[PDB]
Amino acid sequence: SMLELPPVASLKGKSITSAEQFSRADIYALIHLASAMQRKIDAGEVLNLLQGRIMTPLFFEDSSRTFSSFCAAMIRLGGSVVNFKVEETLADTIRTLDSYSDVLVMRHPRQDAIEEALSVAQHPILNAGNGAGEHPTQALLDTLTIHSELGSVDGITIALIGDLKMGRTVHSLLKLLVRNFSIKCVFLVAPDALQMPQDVLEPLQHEIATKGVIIHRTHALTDEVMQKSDVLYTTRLKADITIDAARMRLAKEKMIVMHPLPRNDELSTTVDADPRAAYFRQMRYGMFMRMAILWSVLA
Amino acid sequence: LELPPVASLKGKSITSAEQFSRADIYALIHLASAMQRKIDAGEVLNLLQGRIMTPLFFEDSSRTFSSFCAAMIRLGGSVVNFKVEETLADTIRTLDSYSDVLVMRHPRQDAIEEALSVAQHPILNAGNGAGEHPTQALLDTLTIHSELGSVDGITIALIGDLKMGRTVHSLLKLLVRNFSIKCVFLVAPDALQMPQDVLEPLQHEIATKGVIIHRTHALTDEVMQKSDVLYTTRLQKERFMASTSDDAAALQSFAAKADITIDAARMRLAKEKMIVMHPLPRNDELSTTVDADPRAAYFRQMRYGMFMRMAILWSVLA
Amino acid sequence: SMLELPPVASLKGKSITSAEQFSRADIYALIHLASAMQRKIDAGEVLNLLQGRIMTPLFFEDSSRTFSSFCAAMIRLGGSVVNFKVEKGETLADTIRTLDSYSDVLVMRHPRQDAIEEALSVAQHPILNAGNGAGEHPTQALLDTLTIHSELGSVDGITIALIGDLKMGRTVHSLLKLLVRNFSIKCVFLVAPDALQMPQDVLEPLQHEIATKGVIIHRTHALTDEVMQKSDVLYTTRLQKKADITIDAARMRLAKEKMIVMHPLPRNDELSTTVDADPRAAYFRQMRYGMFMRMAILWSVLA
Ligand SMILES: N[C@@H](CC(=O)O)C(=O)O
Repeated sequence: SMLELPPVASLKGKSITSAEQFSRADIYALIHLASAMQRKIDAGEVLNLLQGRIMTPLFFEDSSRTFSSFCAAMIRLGGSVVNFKVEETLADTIRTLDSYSDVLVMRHPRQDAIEEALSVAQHPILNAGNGAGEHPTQALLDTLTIHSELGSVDGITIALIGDLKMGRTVHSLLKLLVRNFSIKCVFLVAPDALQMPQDVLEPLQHEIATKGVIIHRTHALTDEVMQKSDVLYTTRLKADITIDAARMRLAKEKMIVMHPLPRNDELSTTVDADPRAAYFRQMRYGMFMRMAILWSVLA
Repeated sequence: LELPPVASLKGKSITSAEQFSRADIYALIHLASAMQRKIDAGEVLNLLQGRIMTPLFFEDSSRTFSSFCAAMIRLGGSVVNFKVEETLADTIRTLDSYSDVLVMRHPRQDAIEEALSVAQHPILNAGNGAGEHPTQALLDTLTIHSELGSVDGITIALIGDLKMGRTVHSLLKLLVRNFSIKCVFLVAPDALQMPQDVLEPLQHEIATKGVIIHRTHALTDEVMQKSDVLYTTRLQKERFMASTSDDAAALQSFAAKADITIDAARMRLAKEKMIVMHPLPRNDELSTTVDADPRAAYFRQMRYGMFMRMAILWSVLA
Repeated sequence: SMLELPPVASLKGKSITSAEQFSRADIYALIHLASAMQRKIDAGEVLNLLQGRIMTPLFFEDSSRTFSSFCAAMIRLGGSVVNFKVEKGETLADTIRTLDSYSDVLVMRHPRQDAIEEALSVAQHPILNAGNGAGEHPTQALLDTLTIHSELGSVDGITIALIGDLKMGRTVHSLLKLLVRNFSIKCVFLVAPDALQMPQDVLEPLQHEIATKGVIIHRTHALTDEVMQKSDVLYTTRLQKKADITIDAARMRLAKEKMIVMHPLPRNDELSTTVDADPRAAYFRQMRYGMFMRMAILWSVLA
């Protein structure tokens, strides 16, 4: 194609650990790069941008969808993957990975493992999940999905639904959206015990007030949440937060249902055939955003 | 090119020996052989650069997935691993988001049809319970062709656990439907005999082509003297609930109710021009004493397997 | 290119099972090839030397470090890896024949010492021994020697301590053989209790080399001041899996200014993290030298 693939220069050589490290301009640059990669790959073009570069996982907890998304992205850039399964100190493991790798993709059940990893690593680390902390590449792919499906991120009303306390995806997404866009409204839908934590909401208070972002907490998918949301973004944790075909009769015509996956019965299979079910297409947007990120980091 | 893809396989899932015609089988054979000549001469092929194969192995066999991996790599393709360690449909959709071809192995026989109804890219059935193993039948037939020269006219013994042997299920279908086989010996204890749901759909073609079918429970002198191909198999213990008395009887019958071991002594009765085959892996049914015999084709079979898998992958994805 | 990256011709098509199979010339040829590989990879050059060739690991015991090192090395030569995992009653020989039907090279690690010889009797393609019980680890010995050469500038004339479980340690078995057979080693310290000492079946065959080059060998139970003061290389290993063998910042005050501490890894408390910031701590650099030595080996085997 006549499209080019300029890497996002601000990401060069950088570790990706938080949604906080991206500007609005970084995000759009990554969206447009991901979209151009999508067009080339879908036309059958073979990219050889990262020939001879190695990605290695550091997955102290398992996620085949995550791991495989990253490997596929690296491979479609012409890069290669070396496996390193854990089942020795984290520091020694990291130094070992650094001896042969160009980029590390780390997932860890401890939230602070990223900081320790960063202090010894010589190559960029991409955070693929640090306990209940963040999942910054998921936030970026989630935002690509919103943009590609609805045409706009500014002005949206989004429901964040499920285990908001322990959901690292909703943490990164709220941060990324509120910091960089003019979000109209965020419904935070969860049982009181699993509400969105204060250590996510407080740093955002200034931006929320300045931009006039409306935050409403509920413990249920009310008819209001269903009638006003452009995006229903749901996660694993009962009948009052479930999205099924019956509940979808209240939804706008123009909206999407998203879910980072895996799901349980908070997202019924009765929704899967609805055009508005975006949660499978989300994963494909995932591959392309990850391609954009990797190329930008390693260019 | 030297390597024209088999046009009828373009974009299609490979699930049963029944989907292939005689012409398809010969086109794949000649493509596999052409690939073998190029690979053995040291040529690098770049036909599937940028394409991804991924597993969907719900019973595992790093053994079988690795043979498909090697084929993909020798076509210039790439591999992404997926560990099943969530619904079957959601898993498929996940692999579909990033892959070009899925290679699926599953303990349930009906999981393939479920997969097919949600999958967007081709699925290669690498084994569905005691159902089928279609690519094994293709590579087996390539082996017969390359080693003996002709498939029509052969006398073939299918030996061992024919009840649970997905290999012999696929192979019997592929041979009877597409070739004129002289005689099939079904050599097994009664408890592990070839199932009715394989034999009955083939009854019309068996009759119409005048294929001789004989059941035995032993490698008798007649079987040893007449067979061009002795195709033997492992007892599928994984398919048997050891604790139940039915399954313990089926288990025991392999040694207790049949005389079916191939060793060097038994091979003194074989023809000069024949081959011994086994899909592998094996246990004691096929003695290591046979391995030195020039008629022992079961290692060469795996090499033919690589090239047949390359022929199939290139044809599916071209 | 035969100018920049000439393969070591002696290794063409050959399985690598023991440190004993290499000459001094082979080792320097591998060292110079490994350094040239390093220069190109570090400058960002992409190698296409082994495009279309397949390395298959066959690891009957785990080692993410040894496994990933070989995989990285194959990939950086442009080669490919088939990710076979061990874990129906299939034998070792049949597993080997299976991998052999589609591979160009096998990399085998196994808890039984004799498994390598059984594999070699059936394999048609070269097998690289990545560790055979308490026998040998020949590619570790090679990368260890590259590490010494590169860090200190010379292998001839060094004083080296081999520390830890010398009885069961496959890395120290291969290293001692490779060094004494092919270099004029000044002095070897074998630092271990008698129960875990260097085996007699490693020392006895080196008798001729020890006499002919006048190599000094002393046993100690502990890491004495003398060992610390005279050693150019301190090569340590896990004592189990730790009485008076620990290297820490305090012990290092006794070391020469110019020397290196090495460890094939993983480590327990025999090598304190307090040493990690020292310029003499070469045990992380050692792993990177490993990749490049494995590149020189793979290229030489398969060219
Ligand atoms: N490997 C073949 C035969 C066997 O396992 O015995 C199969 O997967 O069906």
